[PDB]
Amino acid sequence: PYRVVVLSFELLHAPATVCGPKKSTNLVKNKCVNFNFNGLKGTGVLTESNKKFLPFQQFGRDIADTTDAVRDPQTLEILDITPCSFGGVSVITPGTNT
Amino acid sequence: GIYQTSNFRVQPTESIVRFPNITNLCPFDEVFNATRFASVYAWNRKRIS
Amino acid sequence: QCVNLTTRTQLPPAYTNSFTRGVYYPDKVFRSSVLHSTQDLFLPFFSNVTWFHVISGTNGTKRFDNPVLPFNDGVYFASIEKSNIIRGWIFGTTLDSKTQSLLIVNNATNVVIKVCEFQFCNDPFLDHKNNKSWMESEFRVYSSANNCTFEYVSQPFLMDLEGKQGNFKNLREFVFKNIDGYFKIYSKHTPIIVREPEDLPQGFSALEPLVDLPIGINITRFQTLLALHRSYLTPGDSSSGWTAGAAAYYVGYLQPRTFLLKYNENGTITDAVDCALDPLSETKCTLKSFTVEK
Ligand SMILES: *[C@@H]1O[C@H](CO)[C@@H](O)[C@H](O)[C@H]1NC(C)=O
Ligand SMILES: *[C@@H]1O[C@H](CO)[C@@H](O)[C@H](O)[C@H]1NC(C)=O
Ligand SMILES: *[C@@H]1O[C@H](CO)[C@@H](O)[C@H](O)[C@H]1NC(C)=O
Repeated sequence: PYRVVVLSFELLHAPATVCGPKKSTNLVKNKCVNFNFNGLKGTGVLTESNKKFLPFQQFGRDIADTTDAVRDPQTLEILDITPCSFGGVSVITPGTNT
Repeated sequence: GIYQTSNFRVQPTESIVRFPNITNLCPFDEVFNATRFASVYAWNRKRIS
Repeated sequence: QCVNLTTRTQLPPAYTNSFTRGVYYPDKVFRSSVLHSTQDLFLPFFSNVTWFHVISGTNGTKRFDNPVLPFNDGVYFASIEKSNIIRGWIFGTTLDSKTQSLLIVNNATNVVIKVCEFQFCNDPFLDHKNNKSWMESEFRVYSSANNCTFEYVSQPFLMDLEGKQGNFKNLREFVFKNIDGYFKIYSKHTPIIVREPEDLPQGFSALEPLVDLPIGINITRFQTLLALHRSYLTPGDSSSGWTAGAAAYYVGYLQPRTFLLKYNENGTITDAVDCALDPLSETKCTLKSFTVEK
């Protein structure tokens, strides 16, 4: 005799049941990094955030409807996010013939 | 003179993903570490959620 | 026991206008001192909502009101009490132990969310004796428990811990939405101290999100479950002998509407204005401000 079990998982995905994200990763700060806090992927630089959320708040938003702060799902601390540094270049020349 | 000609940015190098722990899990030990097993005709039908 | 108790007072519904209640945080985003216009489900300002009551001032054994109600798109329930007479809810479509029903029962140790189906009586409720060993000796909520696949347990929503009979320092407001197979419940328990027992308080509040359920079943009808403290105020028999206490609760409704809300420095809601009530309100909504010049 052999002890056997048959697993039968249904479909149609209307009653989302089990799933799993797992595979948490590490954290870094003050560098240009990609972040996937809760599937709201972005890129930028992390820092602290003195402002206080409400207990049920998850991630903030500023004027013009952009992400500005996110609470980490692990440590439950509201960090602040800033977009990556960038800019424009101007070239000053005194004359090719000179 | 002056000539606006170029645009620069700083690109990342690494990625980080986070999730709210694994506090709740699916108890499956009772299936494999079952005290006694079900008969051939008829069976236990355990619904997982 | 389905009791079917006598002295059933069937009365016309008292009407009370909806005085600037029915606002809730639409989502989980955070803001800081901004103005936002949102189109969503809300209770329209100044609408006549239904008033129900169970009171023993004149009729200790005759004032009970537990009829069925329609759940079209959502309700704004409010209750003013001090001894927690209102204790449960029930939903579903047929309620004949054939369709799933939500028995949100507060309990005392732990709130229980149940999807299971039951054959409820014509007048289901709960009663608990006046004895020192207080306990719901009457589990008259139903008599049959057939089938289901999901249950949930959590810490029971807190009480004010003000168990007196004077000015009702217990006021609890709830909103129940059912969209996208998600049953979402917002609530807030405002204690206050003193208020004239005319109608719902005249002021402003907010409704923090509390719970979500992914159960996803269609809902068309519901009602409330009152657990009674059957006491010796009318001593003797139980089925006919009891007290109606003093409890009042208001039931409203939800409609799709556009609102303008403002946030404070730390992100809480202070006041809001609808976009369909008055021409001045329409002007405020369109101009996107709370002030206007000549
Ligand atoms: C995650 O688990 C760790 C384990 O020590 C704990 O310190 C942390 O507070 C937990 N965070 C959450 C959000 O559950
Ligand atoms: C109320 O709490 C007790 C304590 O655990 C529990 O045994 C009981 O099942 C709860 N009531 C219901 C209806 O589940
Ligand atoms: C906002 O909340 C902070 C703390 O969270 C407090 O210091 C501040 O006084 C509050 N301001 C208002 C207007 O509520």
